Amino acid sequence: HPITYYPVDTQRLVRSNAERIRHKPYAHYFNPDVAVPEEVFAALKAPLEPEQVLGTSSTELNRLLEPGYLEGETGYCGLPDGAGYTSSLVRFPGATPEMFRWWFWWHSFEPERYSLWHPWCHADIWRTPETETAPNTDEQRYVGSTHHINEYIGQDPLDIEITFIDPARWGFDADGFAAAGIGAHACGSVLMKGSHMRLATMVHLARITDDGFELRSRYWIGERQAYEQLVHDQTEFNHLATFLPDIYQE
Amino acid sequence: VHPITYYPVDTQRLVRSNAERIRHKPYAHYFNPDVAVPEEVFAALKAPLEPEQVLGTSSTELNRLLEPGYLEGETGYCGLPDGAGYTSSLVRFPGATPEMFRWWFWWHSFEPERYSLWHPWCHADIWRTDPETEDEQRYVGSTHHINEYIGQDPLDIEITFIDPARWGFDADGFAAAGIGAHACGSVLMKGSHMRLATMVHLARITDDGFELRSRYWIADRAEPRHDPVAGIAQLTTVPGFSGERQAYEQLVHDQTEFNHLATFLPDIYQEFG
Amino acid sequence: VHPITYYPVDTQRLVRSNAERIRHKPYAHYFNPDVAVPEEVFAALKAPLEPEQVLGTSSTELNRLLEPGYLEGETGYCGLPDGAGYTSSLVRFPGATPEMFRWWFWWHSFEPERYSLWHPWCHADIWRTDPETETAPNLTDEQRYVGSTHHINEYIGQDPLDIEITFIDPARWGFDADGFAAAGIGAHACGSVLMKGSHMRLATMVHLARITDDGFELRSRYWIADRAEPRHDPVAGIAQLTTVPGFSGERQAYEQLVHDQTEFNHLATFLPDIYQE
Amino acid sequence: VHPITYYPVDTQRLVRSNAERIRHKPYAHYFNPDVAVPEEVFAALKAPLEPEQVLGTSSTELNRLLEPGYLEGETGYCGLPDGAGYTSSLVRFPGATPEMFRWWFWWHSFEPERYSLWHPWCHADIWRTSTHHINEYIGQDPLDIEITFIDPARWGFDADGFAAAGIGAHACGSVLMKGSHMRLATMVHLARITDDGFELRSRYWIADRAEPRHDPVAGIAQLTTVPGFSGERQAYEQLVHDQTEFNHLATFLPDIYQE
Ligand SMILES: CC(=O)c1c(O)cc(O)cc1O
Repeated sequence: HPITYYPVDTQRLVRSNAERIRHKPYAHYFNPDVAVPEEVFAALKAPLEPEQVLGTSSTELNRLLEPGYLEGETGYCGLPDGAGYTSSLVRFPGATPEMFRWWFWWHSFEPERYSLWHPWCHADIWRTPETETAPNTDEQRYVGSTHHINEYIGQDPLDIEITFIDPARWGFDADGFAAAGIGAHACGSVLMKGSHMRLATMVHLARITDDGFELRSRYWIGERQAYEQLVHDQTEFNHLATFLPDIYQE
Repeated sequence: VHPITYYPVDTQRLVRSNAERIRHKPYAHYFNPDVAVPEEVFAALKAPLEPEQVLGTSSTELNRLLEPGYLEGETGYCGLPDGAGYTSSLVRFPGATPEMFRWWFWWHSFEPERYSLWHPWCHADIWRTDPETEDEQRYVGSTHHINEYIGQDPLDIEITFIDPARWGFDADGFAAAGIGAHACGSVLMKGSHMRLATMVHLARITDDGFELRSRYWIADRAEPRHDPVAGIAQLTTVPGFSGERQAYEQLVHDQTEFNHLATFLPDIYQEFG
Repeated sequence: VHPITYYPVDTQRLVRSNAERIRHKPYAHYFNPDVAVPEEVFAALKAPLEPEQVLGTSSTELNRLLEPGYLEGETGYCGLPDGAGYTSSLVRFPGATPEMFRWWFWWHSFEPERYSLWHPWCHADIWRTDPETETAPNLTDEQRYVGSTHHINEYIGQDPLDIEITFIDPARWGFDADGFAAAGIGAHACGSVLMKGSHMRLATMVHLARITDDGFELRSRYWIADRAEPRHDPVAGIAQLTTVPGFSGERQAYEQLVHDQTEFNHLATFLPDIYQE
Repeated sequence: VHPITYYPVDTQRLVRSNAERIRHKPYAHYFNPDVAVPEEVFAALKAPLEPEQVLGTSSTELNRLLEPGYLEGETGYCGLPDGAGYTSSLVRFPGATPEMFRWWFWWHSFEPERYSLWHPWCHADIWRTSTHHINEYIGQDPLDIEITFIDPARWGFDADGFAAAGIGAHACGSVLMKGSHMRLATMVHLARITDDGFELRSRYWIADRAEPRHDPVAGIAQLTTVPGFSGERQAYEQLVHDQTEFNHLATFLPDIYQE
């Protein structure tokens, strides 16, 4: 189902994104059409129950390594204090997790590449560039790096910084990833520019499936922010799934 | 289910050693110390079986396990007249298949850490003389050399699995009876070779998955369809040994670890089978 | 709460003989074999206390129990350096008053069947040689057990034990007994637990009932197989229990923890009713 | 956090007598001799502030304490030109509120045992007939002092700006010696609201010439005239004293305020 709500400022951004990407060789992947799968619609209408929230203890994070699904794979809710939580499953048919690793460095070296991923919300990305072409591993081209991002989440533009970390630092059983079909990850702290206020802890796990892979994402963020993040994640990662294999191939 | 409320002091140390050494194993996240037993077996924890409810070891008696439905005393324990003991234990495995049980019974035996997943508190060690052997052929005929707690103290035991036909089971009739897996064998004390148990595990297909029906004849006089082993004493001759108490320990032990296994067997089979 | 999942085989017989014996007693309807322990003590059943969490038996250490709030390791067990053991156990008695506890500690002691109410699985027998004390006029609740010796047969583990408990004035051990009321301590049951015959020390035992808004809380301490009664010399001629072949202070302390949590939580379920009746 | 490594010998005796005195008081539970200092002030313990880091006592200077954020030298000590001393001290009170601090500054004053909780080692006596007549150690020797608290505006603080500046409590006073009336300190305690509770920003002008917005008192010499007296040393003693007793109060103020 096509998205029915486009914040006014993103309506401007999609047009300026379209214009500046015109003559890039990956321009033909730029497509504003965004939609969310019928399977997630209920999650758009009702918050998760506190018995569907995953904790951040070593034990709870490693439950994601279990085959099959946990409760509340896709949804959002407010938490104790004004904190927030977001969960989101997105399927990537015809893709492999290696493509997800490659994507998470490749997009980060040009704002126009970043804009492919969410034409409406992605305004700017920068990194402080030798890493793109340094001789010799996909993970080594973004893990341990900081992505400076300017994007819309909801109506609000944000200026944030994401540093990607070895999942082991959070107590993930990294040695168990391969057996569990987890071929990619992207985990990090989301911090505000300047203030360095923590905004979210974020996990993205790419797990091999029969059809390709599936992306399982968790955000520990207020209640509003978690809802915007749910919409954001479903929108941009479903969008990425429509061209990731083709753009990886090319 | 109700959490276990009693953890012998030595096992409290073992569960921590086990947690430590299993770090960085690919199956580490299946290590979970939380153990419990289902409400439906609580009566069996509180009173022994009656003599009438004890299954014998003749071919006729063993083959009653192939009958549809259930027998008297599917779960319980009691002492037997010669100081021996008896344990029966039914454990449900929703979402699993007998194939998974067959797999588990060889796979776990090649690393102590795998063995520890099954009973985090009580399983200390396992080895076999044929590590080359890495479903039935992969554990039947094999001996598992085990160190584990079944009560307060660590035991060194040797479990050799056999073809159930050797004991008079209608092995041909297993398929028709819904028995898709079996693990039957003798449990001997390391060193003395004294018989700790004749042991039967039968996995019967159910609508939800399968159910494990287990029988143990503790400190018995002889392997089924055999003479007692000449020159080796019955375990009941050991001063201070109680077959009744040991049967109770085995009941608690079986219910604890096989219910534990039921909570992750389908998943770990998917990952590693 | 969570139901007990382990019943030693001899106690499975005992609960049945206890049920039979108590029939036609006036208090028979208080007999209930169902036993359970609170979620909050489960961590204590799974790992020992650290040595820093262990209270000593010096007067200064004992009187720490009068401090408001809690100490480290209110519930737990551990082994001690030279074969001895230690048990602490906190049990809540919602809806009860310390007076009921003083009453209970004499009232149960004059009939084995009353004693069986308390731990249906483990309590086999009790006797005292001053039966007159039960009905003597004008005695306080405390006067009816402090100074008395209870001869007890019970399970604290797999096997029956014959023990003798003599209840003392806590002042004898250096407790600021005159300061109990100010500290909200409304009842006590303290004494030495000795083995029948040998008179070896099985435990130095402290039970303090401290007033709460909900009722009271029972704070218990056991120093298992220790060498002397507090403020007293070791008794000449009698070996420490740790000298017995096969005795484990550590294991005994674990049994005492399970035993205390089981029976005092059980007592909490009916103490206010039986006191009322 | 690091335990104090230095206990003057008289205070070793005093923490004991305090321990005995308080035994059967309702609040005896809050008596704890353990005292420590946060890692962050350790630099302040090893070198004096520079002159540029000293706050003055004019209305504009005092009101700089209302400015958001921090000033130069939030924690430290130094000697001043006329032989006087200066102490600044920031102490965090996580879990607490300014109202608790207000409550404390009158509550403690009516029983010597209550005052004892605050600094177990140095606090010996207090009474009233506000003016607090105190016996305590701020150094090696027992001092008989008289602390009288005033309305901040009398020193020229922007009282109407306190709320907007997060200042939920204050305790400003003159500290005088018993008998001689010599001036030991001009003292300011400001409790500023923070995310985790509040922070106490203290300023002392030690052995100073005059109360703010006052002349010196006629016929009474400045304490800097006493033969063996050093404003510099006293300011260091006051820094240690302030960091010790206020970090200590922080460990039990919310609890004791509840009770
Ligand atoms: C009896 C028991 O504890 C047991 C068992 O029934 C099967 C097995 O493969 C290993 C074991 O240690």
